[PDB]
Amino acid sequence: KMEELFKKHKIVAVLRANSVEEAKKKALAVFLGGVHLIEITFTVPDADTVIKELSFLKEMGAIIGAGTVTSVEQCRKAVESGAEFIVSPHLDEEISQFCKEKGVFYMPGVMTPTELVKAMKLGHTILKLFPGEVVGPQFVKAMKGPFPNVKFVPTGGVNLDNVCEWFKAGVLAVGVGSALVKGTPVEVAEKAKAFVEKIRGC
Amino acid sequence: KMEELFKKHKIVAVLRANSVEEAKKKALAVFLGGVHLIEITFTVPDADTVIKELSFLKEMGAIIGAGTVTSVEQCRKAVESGAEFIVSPHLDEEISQFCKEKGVFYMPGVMTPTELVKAMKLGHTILKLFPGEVVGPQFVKAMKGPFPNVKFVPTGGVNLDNVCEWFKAGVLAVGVGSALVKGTPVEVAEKAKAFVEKIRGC
Amino acid sequence: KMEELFKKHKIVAVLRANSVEEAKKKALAVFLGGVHLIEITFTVPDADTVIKELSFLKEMGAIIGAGTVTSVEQCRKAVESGAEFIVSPHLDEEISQFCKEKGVFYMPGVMTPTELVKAMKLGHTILKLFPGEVVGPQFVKAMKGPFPNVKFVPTGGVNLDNVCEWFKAGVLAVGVGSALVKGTPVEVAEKAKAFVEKIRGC
Amino acid sequence: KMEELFKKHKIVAVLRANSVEEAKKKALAVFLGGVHLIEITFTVPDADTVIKELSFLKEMGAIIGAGTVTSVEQCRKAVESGAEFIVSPHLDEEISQFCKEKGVFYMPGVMTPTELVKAMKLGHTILKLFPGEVVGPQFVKAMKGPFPNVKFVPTGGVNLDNVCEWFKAGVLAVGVGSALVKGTPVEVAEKAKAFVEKIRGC
Repeated sequence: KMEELFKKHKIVAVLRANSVEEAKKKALAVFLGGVHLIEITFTVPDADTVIKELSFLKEMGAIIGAGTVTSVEQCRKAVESGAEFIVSPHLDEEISQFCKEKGVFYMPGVMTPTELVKAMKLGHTILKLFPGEVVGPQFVKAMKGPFPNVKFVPTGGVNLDNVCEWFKAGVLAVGVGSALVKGTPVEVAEKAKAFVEKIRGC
Repeated sequence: KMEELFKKHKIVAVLRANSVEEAKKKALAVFLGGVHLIEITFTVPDADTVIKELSFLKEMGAIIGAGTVTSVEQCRKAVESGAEFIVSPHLDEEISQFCKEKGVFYMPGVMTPTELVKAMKLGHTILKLFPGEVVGPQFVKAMKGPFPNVKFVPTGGVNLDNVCEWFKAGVLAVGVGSALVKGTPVEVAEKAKAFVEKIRGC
Repeated sequence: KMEELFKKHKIVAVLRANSVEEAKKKALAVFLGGVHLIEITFTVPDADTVIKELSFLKEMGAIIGAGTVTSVEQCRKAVESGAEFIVSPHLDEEISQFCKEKGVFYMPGVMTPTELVKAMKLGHTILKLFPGEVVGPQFVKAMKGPFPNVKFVPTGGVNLDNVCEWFKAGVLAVGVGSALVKGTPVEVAEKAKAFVEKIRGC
Repeated sequence: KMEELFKKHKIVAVLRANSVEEAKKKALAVFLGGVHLIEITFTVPDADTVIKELSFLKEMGAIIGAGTVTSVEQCRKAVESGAEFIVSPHLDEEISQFCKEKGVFYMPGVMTPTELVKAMKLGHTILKLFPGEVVGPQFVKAMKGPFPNVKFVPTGGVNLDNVCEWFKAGVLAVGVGSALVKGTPVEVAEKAKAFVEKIRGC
């Protein structure tokens, strides 16, 4: 199901913000603009509370998860507050195990073939590729040779000009942060619309 | 307090929509764009439910009321569901009385000097002027002579080109429907921003 | 049935005249030119007699009513003489009640949202909008928002150049006086033809 | 007699002012410039006193009345202080009744056919049309059809450029406020002269 949602929606908003209020307003902006997968990063103050207060959007079909999860303690709080998926920038064995026992989808970040293989050995085949702006579509195309059955969701630098190249390389979905989320609510809702159209357009 | 909120915010979104979902999305759009006074009209299907489901926005400082209230039964449902103010297109003695006993702010609509005077005799000095596009700023300026202490909130045709003329005529706030609310969520949030700036700009 | 006739014919001749003879000749002119709904106003001398003497045109499918009805005494005479519908420039509670008991269609005139609402509370949803030249199509479009289920028949200034705008605004039918009825019998019969064609043409 | 005075003089100065002294000086200015019908509005501070202190001008043929009368208490004070006629912006049943018992001419304001008819049912055939700038000569011409025996005295926006159009539409007299009364005493006396000449000129 987690796989199937990424496949269908193709875009996850990676939401960094300086306050609970800003984070909630941007999550609403993004949703109102057609982005259903919303990742509340743990760099948001009280990211816990934000996920809990957005829980009602689930009734409107939003899928609210947590990102920048770097300890099992953070993972527990996110899940306790209703996170439907966990994302980290790195591969965390302890978070992998906790999410396995808890029955919650975890997408670890990876940057190398060795990291990729370790993640596969922990049962993962959908991987966050981070930072995408460093490793690029080139990396995604290179992995298709030896690891035809791994799929990536790049985060980092994905924007309006390159989103289609990423999909050409073979990515499953993209995670979009500052290109989507930075600005005012109005600007964010609008940029949300543009990304959906640009993605549909390819 | 009701007076003071109109005075401070200067704009009320008059929200007509074909569904609960559309109405809620537009109310969020408008709020995200800086409009704090939100009038859910009773032409919205299940307008009751929409007001109740937006009740949480009150915690973010939104002021949610009901419009197009044409019977005391509708008035009761709106108040029961958390409406902070009641608006009608016409002057309704029965709704006036109910709102007086219930202690809820009622803004009846008026179009003539005789209607105005009847409303004043029922204790009202803040009046909806409807339809504003028929009677215009001219009407507001004409009323200043004989009725210096009446203040109007015009609804009907208020838009980006004429909003400043209305404020020049002496209105207390404006109620904006289709110029603000029509379109998609993204377009509405954006038009919301434009109205706030244009109003500040005068 | 009354609703359905307005809907089908779309035009009511509002017949003012200085004599019984002039009124009858103009009603025949109009009918001969394709206008089936004929409103004999009570400003016609012996308007009573005119309605009675046109009673035979009912056998040819004419629908003869009375207009400018301002008292229940006038209403009684019109109904007694065979009026199939009653029209007034204003909203009259006493005429509303009499027509309700008598089982005759009454179309009160209204000019404001408050008047409109009072008429609805008296059971009316088809309203004469008068004077149309003051309030315009703009008023009809403005009412669609809050009162989607009210339909108007404007009287006042409707002519060959604006009849289609009125229908664009959402009116149910139009009442046409001087643009149709003024002139000689021959000119009236001809103008009747032009209005039917112009209305069909939109 | 009240009718006959309006008919003869054709213009009533509608006098708004910020003080007793300003109001008296403007009433003298206007009279000195040929305007015999003077309406002291109740928005003038101590409008009561102004009417009483102008009582002597009655000996010079001035006709001093009261305007912007909105309660029976105000009506009583005006009559007690020598008002020869009462004007209101709206139709007031309570003021109608009081003026009927007291034997003083009352001219209610009306804006719609329904208001007009109610006023006629209360015994009035000379009506203030207010606000004239909203409803225009068009409204006066429209009323001639159904209500040939009603006569209007428009107040609101009447000026040097449009006064003759109003008389062309069929008005009985005009009520002129700011176009006549605003400015200094000298300017007012002069504008008074211009209106009389312009009216005579049509």
